[PDB]
Amino acid sequence: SDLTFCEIILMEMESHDAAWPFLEPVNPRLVSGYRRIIKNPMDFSTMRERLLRGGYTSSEEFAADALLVFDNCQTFNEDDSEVGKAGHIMRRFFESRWEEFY
Ligand SMILES: O=S(=O)(N[C@H]1CCNC1)c1cccc2cnccc12
Repeated sequence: SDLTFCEIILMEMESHDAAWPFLEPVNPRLVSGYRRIIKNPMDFSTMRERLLRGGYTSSEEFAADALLVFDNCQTFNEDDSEVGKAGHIMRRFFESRWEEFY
C-alpha cells in the first residue's frame, strides 16, 4: 500500500509542468561546477529505475530521494533561476501530495 502511493506521486511528478529540470540526471559535462558542489545527485528517472527494480524498502526511503532532488536543487540553483523557480514548484507539490496521504 505504501509503495502504491509512491507510484502515484512519482507518476504525478514525472508528468508535472515544472518537472523538466529533474526528469534526467544532471550532465556534469554541461553544468559547470555541478560535480563539485552536489555530493549525491538524484533525479526522477533514478527513482523510477529504483522503484521499478523494487529497491525501496518503505515510503521514507522513497521520500528521502525526493527531498534530495529538491535539496540539491536549492544548493546548486539560485531561488530566482529558472531551474530554481521550477524547483520550488516541484518541492511544494511533492510536500503537499505527500501530506494528503500521510
Ligand atoms: O535543467 S537543466 O537545464 N538540465 C536537465 C536536463 C537534462 N538533465 C537535467 C540544469 C541546468 C543547470 C543546473 C541544473 C541543476 N539541477 C537540475 C537541472 C539543471
